[PDB]
Amino acid sequence: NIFTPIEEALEAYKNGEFLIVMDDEDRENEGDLIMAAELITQEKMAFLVRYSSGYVCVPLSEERANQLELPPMLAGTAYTITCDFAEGTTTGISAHDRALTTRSLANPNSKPQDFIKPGHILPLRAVPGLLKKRRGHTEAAVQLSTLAGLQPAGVICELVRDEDGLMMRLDDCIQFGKKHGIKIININQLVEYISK
Amino acid sequence: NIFTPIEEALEAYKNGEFLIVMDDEDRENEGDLIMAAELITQEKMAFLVRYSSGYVCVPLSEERANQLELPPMLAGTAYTITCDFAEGTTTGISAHDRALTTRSLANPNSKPQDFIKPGHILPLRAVPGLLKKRRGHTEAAVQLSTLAGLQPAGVICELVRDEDGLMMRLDDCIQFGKKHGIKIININQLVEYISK
Repeated sequence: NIFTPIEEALEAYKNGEFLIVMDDEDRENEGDLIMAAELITQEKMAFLVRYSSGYVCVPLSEERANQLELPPMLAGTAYTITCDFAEGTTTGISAHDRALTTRSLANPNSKPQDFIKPGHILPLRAVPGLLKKRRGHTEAAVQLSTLAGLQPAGVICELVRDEDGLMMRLDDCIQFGKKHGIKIININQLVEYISK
Repeated sequence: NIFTPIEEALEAYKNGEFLIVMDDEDRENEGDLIMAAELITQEKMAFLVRYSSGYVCVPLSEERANQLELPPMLAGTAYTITCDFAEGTTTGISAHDRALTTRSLANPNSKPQDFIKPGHILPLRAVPGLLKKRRGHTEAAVQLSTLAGLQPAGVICELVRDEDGLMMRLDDCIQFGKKHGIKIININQLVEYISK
């Protein structure tokens, strides 16, 4: 009565909707908004920023980050050097620009030279094996995209309360989901699905 | 009747108030919130994140950044490797943690090993000579703190509209300033003060 069945959630994700993702069923878990990187529009990015910490990250597989030449920032942490898609952006931080950069990181035709580093988007490297190897939200994002038949790339950010800036716990996430019509799932629930 | 005189603005800044900073008087400029890094509280950081892009940066002098061992992210906005103050933080992204990290970057007693890298705060390296060398908002932040007799460190973020996520131009900044009782100034105005 709280979490959406994985198959229904994947269809929403495939259709470009956000999903509120918790670690498991615990009431104290803090929720993050996650959606397909290739489908995030200017409006959807504006929505993500409006209700989150604004530290917008783009989970990518290690293989993809390597192809785009996005090495770890230091030669859930595991950050790579930041970046902005060159053509089509100006300040890089605008909703339009961050959305464009995010979609570009997912686009198979994108090339390393297409990006400016540093930038305003924080790509994240998901470990091989995804959720079966590490139950991080980074792995969850790439796992969702993969299950949805999309490019192995997602975009995420922490939900925050407008009243005091505190991260949204389960109760507040449930409220947020009903108000905005966003389905909620948890990683434990997702791991069980992919495992059996 | 729009921009506050620099001396009055400095007193507000000195008292821990935010300042809305524009490049010059042009109505098309986008405004950023800037305040002293050492005075940013949990509440003020929550406020900053609530009305901004959330890509919160912490301008520091190149000399201070070197002392804290925060080298440029890559070897233009001079981003350093990101960081989180270790003791007292958990997720690093919370308003409490980001404010603590920001105050710590300003604290002259802080040491290189006190921070974890990468992190959730984006330090920026202000060029020597500040606004007399480069008119960036980074230099402006450090210049404001210096003129206020505070540590050469500031914290900034871009104001964004709640309706569509577009950055606030002058008109919206004036409305924002009056609604929250925040003074507005511009760089050209500041350079003139420090000159002559």
